[PDB]
Amino acid sequence: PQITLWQRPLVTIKIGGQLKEALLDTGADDSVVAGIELPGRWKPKMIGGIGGFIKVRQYDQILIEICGHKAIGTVLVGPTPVNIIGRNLLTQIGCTLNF
Amino acid sequence: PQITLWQRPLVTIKIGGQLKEALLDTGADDSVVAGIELPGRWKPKMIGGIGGFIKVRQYDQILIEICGHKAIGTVLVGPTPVNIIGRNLLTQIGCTLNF
Ligand SMILES: CC(C)[C@H](NC(=O)[C@H](Cc1ccccc1)C[C@H](O)[C@H](Cc1ccccc1)NC(=O)OC(C)(C)C)c1ncc[nH]1
Repeated sequence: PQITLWQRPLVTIKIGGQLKEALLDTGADDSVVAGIELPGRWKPKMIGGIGGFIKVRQYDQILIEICGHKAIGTVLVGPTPVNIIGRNLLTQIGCTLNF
Repeated sequence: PQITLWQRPLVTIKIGGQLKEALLDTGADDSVVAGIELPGRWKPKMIGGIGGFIKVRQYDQILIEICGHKAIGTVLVGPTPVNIIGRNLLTQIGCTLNF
């Protein structure tokens, strides 16, 4: 759908059987979700934002349903304030920026 | 323009005479630019992403030109890693998220 940006572009995601709300974030290369039990292995990764870096866990091949659209990609789990759906998932659901 | 998100959505800005590139960011409420000299007065405000809060200087009524589209809003000047054009400016240039 066409999302206007007057309010925060929050969407509902279904990941690992858990229902959560997440931000459609064009300034995020990677998607980082906090507080979800995700099974399997992980590699260390450190991602940077404004104010610095945080250490998260890189989980691969995780299925995500972002507003009823299916995608499989990389999900970082760790200390974020808000759940971020970054470009690595936004491309799969065919999300574009228009103006 | 229609921007696909396979590459970072970097766009040209003309702010207070200085030319710079800035990332169109749906996940940013505010706009923050690094390195520019800006006219006038400012209040303190601290803003925070993942990682932490940082101290920025907020100047209101700044004329910024985002890819030939002119807009006036609050620009925060502080040590950011990349320049961010947040939703407060994205709404004025008519930016919408589509899928
Ligand atoms: C992995 C994501 C988290 C990260 N992106 C961000 O942090 C981007 C900007 C950025 C890109 C590249 C380098 C530095 C900063 C900012 C995010 O959109 C964050 C998401 C967020 C919102 C609210 C609370 C906490 C986090 N927004 C944000 O920082 O907004 C403000 C208004 C504070 C500038 C990123 N993109 C590329 C590399 N790292």
